[PDB]
Amino acid sequence: VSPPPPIADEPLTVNTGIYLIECYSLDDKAETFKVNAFLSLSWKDRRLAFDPVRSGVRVKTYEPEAIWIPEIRFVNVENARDADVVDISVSPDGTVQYLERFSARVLSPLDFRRYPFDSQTLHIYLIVRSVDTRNIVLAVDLEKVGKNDDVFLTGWDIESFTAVVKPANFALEDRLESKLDYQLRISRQYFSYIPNIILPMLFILFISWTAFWSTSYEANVTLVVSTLIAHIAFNILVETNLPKTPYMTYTGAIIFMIYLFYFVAVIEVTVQHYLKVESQPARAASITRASRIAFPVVFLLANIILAFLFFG
Amino acid sequence: VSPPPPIADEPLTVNTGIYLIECYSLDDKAETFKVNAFLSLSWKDRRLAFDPVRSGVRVKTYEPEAIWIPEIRFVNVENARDADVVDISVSPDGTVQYLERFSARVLSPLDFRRYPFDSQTLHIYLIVRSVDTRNIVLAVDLEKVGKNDDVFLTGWDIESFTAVVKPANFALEDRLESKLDYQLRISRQYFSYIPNIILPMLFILFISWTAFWSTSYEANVTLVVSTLIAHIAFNILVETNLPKTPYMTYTGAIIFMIYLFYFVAVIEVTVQHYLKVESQPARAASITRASRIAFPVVFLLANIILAFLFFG
Amino acid sequence: VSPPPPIADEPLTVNTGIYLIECYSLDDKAETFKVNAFLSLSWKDRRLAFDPVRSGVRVKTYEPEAIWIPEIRFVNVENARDADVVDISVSPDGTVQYLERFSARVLSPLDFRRYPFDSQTLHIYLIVRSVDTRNIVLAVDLEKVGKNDDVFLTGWDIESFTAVVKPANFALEDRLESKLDYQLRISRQYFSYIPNIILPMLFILFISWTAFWSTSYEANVTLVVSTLIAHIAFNILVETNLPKTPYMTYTGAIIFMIYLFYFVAVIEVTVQHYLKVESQPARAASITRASRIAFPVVFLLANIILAFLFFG
Amino acid sequence: VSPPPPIADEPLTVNTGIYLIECYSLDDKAETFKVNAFLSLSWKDRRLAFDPVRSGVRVKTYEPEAIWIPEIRFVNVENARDADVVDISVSPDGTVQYLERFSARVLSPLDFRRYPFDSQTLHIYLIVRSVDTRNIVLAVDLEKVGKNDDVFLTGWDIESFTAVVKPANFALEDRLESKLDYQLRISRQYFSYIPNIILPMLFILFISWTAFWSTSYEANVTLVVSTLIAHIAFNILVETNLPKTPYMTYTGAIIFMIYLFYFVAVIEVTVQHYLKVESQPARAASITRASRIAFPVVFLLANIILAFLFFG
Amino acid sequence: VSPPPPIADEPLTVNTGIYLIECYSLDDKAETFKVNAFLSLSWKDRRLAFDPVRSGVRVKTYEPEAIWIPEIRFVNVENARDADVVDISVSPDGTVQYLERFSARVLSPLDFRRYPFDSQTLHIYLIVRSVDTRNIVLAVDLEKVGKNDDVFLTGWDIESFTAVVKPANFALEDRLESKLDYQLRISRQYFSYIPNIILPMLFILFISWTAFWSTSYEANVTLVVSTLIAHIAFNILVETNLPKTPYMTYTGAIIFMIYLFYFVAVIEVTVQHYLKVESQPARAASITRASRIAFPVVFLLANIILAFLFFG
Repeated sequence: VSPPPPIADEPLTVNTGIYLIECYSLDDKAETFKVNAFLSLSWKDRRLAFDPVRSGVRVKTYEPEAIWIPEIRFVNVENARDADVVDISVSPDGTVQYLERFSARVLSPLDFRRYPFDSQTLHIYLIVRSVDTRNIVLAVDLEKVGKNDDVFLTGWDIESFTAVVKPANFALEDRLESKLDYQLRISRQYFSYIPNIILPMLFILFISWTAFWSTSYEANVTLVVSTLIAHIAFNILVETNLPKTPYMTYTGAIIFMIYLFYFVAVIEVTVQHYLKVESQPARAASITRASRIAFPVVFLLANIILAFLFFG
Repeated sequence: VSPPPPIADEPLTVNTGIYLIECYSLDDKAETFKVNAFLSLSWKDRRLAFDPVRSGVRVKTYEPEAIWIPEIRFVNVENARDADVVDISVSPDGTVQYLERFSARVLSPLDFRRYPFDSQTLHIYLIVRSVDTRNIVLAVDLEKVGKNDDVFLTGWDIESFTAVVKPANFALEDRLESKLDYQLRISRQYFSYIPNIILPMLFILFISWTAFWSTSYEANVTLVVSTLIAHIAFNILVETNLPKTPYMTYTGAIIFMIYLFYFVAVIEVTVQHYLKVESQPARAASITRASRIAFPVVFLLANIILAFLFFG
Repeated sequence: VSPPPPIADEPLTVNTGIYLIECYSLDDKAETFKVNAFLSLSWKDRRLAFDPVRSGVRVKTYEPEAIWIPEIRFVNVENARDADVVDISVSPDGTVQYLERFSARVLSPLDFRRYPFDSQTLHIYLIVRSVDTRNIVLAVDLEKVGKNDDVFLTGWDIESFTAVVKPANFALEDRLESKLDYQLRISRQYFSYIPNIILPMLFILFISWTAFWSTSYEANVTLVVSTLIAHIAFNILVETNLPKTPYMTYTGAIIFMIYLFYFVAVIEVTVQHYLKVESQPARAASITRASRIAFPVVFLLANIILAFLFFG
Repeated sequence: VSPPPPIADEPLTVNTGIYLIECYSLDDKAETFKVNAFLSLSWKDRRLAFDPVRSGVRVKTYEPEAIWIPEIRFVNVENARDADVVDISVSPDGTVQYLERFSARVLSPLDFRRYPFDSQTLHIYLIVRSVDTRNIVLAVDLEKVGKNDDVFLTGWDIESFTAVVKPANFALEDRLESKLDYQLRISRQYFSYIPNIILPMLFILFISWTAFWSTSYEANVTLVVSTLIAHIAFNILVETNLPKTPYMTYTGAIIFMIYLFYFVAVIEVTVQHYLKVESQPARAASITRASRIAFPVVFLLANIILAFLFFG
Repeated sequence: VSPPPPIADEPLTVNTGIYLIECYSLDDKAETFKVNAFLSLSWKDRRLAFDPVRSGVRVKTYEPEAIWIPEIRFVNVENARDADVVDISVSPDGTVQYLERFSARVLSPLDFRRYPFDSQTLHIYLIVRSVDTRNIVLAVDLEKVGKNDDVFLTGWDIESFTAVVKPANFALEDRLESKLDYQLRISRQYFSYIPNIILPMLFILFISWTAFWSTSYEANVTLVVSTLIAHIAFNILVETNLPKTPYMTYTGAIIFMIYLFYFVAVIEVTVQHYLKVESQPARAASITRASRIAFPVVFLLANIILAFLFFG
């Protein structure tokens, strides 16, 4: 088949719409995610009507090798999509309707700062090949684009799914400047993360801090060092689900602060024991009474400062 | 070949039946599972008989490129199934029998709350393409649908395998409203999970609780903190088989409760030691006698409350 | 080409033989294993001789698209095998010889109870398609079936490789009842498992038991709890190679027994310390003298009972 | 189609240009990396003009099966690239422009010494097949080669992207000596590595060193050995992201030095305790006062020597 | 096309040569390795010259579908190789030159005893299909076979790359007895393994042995048991890179010996404490003085015996 011939130099407008079905496999190390969805195409096909007789008002059904199907390519994909044509129904007026299912892998960038309370935005880009009959300009219709409201992407909630028109902005472009940008906004559910991670760390830190009400040097050493070992083990456990991040993060800053606090506690215990051995009990008592109030207040202030710095 | 022509506007009814062979690879992180099974198709083929002579009562054998094979697509799959035609035998009356083997990947949602005692339900959806001769409506026959009763899906037991008819409920539909829903019910075998997980945790918790019959502060500290380290290590071991779950779970609630109990035990030991140092032995003795009864009763009540909350 | 026409209603007998080459990748979580082997086919081809002249006694060489190659399908495979025809030589008498190499994935069930001393049996099923000329019945010849005696499946030893005839036993069958069952028996080499796993656990348990010859409560607590931590760490190390098993196992029973023994030892130490504090040294001495003989004998008896229960 | 015939024995010069789009999946164990990019081809096509009429100054659009597309193969790839032709536009003058998108896997060597502060250089090699019309020599144009400046390769920064001409230097070559070498320079961002790895190790080492201000043998033993256990656990945590390296590395040297320092500290503590037991307190006091200054200075000098050795 | 006809019953000799390019992905669990290399073919093609005119001394260039390309199959591969023809140049004399690039997966057996100082030998087998014109016998030429001397297989060094002729030795053979065996010898670089594994284990063992110069039972117990825990953790760390080996190994024997030494040290400490409690200090002093010399000498002798046993 051949593309429709021009009529009055009117640009060929193709209305594109993506209907989401399933979103899954949000890989973080590879920064990829697999998507399975539909695709709706509807282009003007005047001067090439298919039996427009009023007595033949029945919807015309055709095959892929019957008329010119426009060629649309995805930019940020690893390979060509698996096209699965479902139905091709065209009204006798001339408007063609096309539906298919595809499952491709999309390359989109992900930022994991503000990890426990982050929001992501996925992008899908579409490019239509040029033709020798008349330039084709992509248009977005708000009726076909949408989602089934049953996306099984666990751990995230979908806020919106829109599409706009943007220039190609490619150094190798010649005439194509009508790419499409589909934006999907998701938000992470952070309810379980608090009891899963934050509270046990605070409990271990408080258990370590309980050494300021004691005097036995051996008991204090055992408490502090064993709590440090427990903290290291819990960090090893936490690192299993956390993705590899080659930049600073809120959780990493918190962990570093906890390490610093453990070091300061060790120093304080050593100083207290040294003073007690050197037989200056008044200074040791004053230091150990001051630390009980000094540590929690400084910890809270540092946490507030870090939260303000990382969340505006 | 071409689809059979209409006769008296009677809708073409296709009887579909899936015969399970092997179910395996129940991936939880991807929320997928691979299935290998048969597929039986039988559609009315009147006015296109194949030598209906009584002397030719022998069963007719044909090839895939001999007659019109109906096109059936799966909705919740990553890609097209691997069709492997086994036999195509049609009686001289006109009824056609079709059998094939396929191995596709199915996308079905899985809930892991009530994890150790959960029950899952897998869904498979079928859609038949429309044709220009007469609308095709899917029908389910109870004879062909079934299982070999030798499914090697370890860790689960199959209760039933039924199929019903449901509307398409798609925003892009035009006339298709005859999707099929195959429901597979499975139940997890929880016998080994008790000795594998629950009992060692209780043993470690009781070992930690054995510190209420002692008076040595160093011994109590060693017991409690080392049992905390052992609990963390056992949690790390348990997390290997548990799937990633971005929501609350019964096991997670139990683990959080155990952490809270460890923290409370540390606080109680510290208070007892502080009282003994401050030379008020009566209060310390009363507290340490009360705790022996207080801890197990509160633990049992909390476990009962959690079980009632998570299991209706 | 076309299948040979019938002569005197004699069923077409096809002699099948599988020659193993390489067996590898015995996946346990997926319960699969990849096999690379040969395949020998020899069927009667009378009335379709290929130059049976005595002066042309030279062996005839043909291509896959020269004569009718029988179609054989594997039942317990994920997808169609990769057929690689090596040679097709047919004698002038009429007997055809066919050889090819394939590498498919086989789905076979594996039982891991009696794990360290278990024996497995792999099954491969073959089905021949029916034809419209004369029913084909599969036959097994003992000359072509065999192995190269150089199977590189490490950790296992091959005992036998036989094949028998069994009914199809399928609910969807029509006339096919001549499936083939190839049985491969393997045995696990358990020599290294003893020094790799069993002996260190016994050493740690004995180190824990060395606390019955001491009196220091702090030393006994340290010994027992630190040995418990070491046991947990060693269990974590062991779990790396052990496959996921959703049912009871000999090793799991042994580990549970070890946990129970640790708990009993903790209870005994606590009771001894409580008696010593309450100033009844005779009873404590009697208990600590009795335990030294009680623990090893009970451990040995329990191990004997478990071995008898799990090994008939 | 056929390649253009020669005119005046002038070698056919093909201008090649690669436009990067996405670089990702820098696998270290396999020493591979996947690249998705464009490819620009422009070759002289005189004597085969495509309607050079001035009134037909419109850009000519063709298909892959319209003219001779030069064949270019990649040397260091696992398999053939996935060619995805985007547009083929040729001016009426005779110059042809070709654009396509490919996603292949490149085999390039990676050196991980100087790991935290290393710089890598990736290579891509191109070879053009010989033809029977006239020898083809590859040329590099500086306009088409480039990058989109939006490479999402996290953890690295791109410095330059150039290309040069080099001899084939193959033992099997006959006449081809015009391979192309595309060099991509990247640098690792080392900011987060310092707080993620280096500082906690120093904190643990200092905590271990705090035992020189004490006299309790049990407390010193507990401190040193528990810090050794914590160091081993932290090394286990660090090894998760570090790639497998079968040669010496800066981090490995640092870890070995830390182990040696722990051993020396254990020896010093044992010697001090032995002297105190043997009742020579002056020597023990002198040794424990000297060690406080000896250890940090030696550690700093050793670190400086290692840094100078590994960084010129 | 058709194979060349026979001339004087002279066997067709094909000179084969493999030129290595990249060797990588030496998987140990699967016992496989991927290889990317060239392949040179040169067979006698007399009586089918391609314009042998002296004025046409120019090298003839052809396509794969121009002449008979001999069929060569690999025996120990999972699937057919990815053939990528580079150039087909034939001199007017009659000798044909063929070059291509392939990337297949090879199944070769690997022995990991003597692991840290082992040497491997990889094998590649080639089989040529028989033809009905004249028997083909494979020959090896020493000029085309070779390597680029730039193999990026890290951790190994290539010593030689030769090829010989061997009989097929297959039970299903008919006339083919001319298989080719390509042997690749590699040696592991063991420099980094010593500081990465061996020395920390010796340091931990010596730290454990430092308990023979002390008398505090609690300190000795803490030292020995905590060093045992550290040894278990280090073994867990080591097991990450070590491949799964279902047979005895030098490293496994060393680890078992270390466990036995830890057990003996625990027994000695317990005996010394029991004697001191029973008030026989002379015997305890004699035992603890003897052990200091007994342990290192026995350890060295056992290591020497193990090395002699495992290395001839």
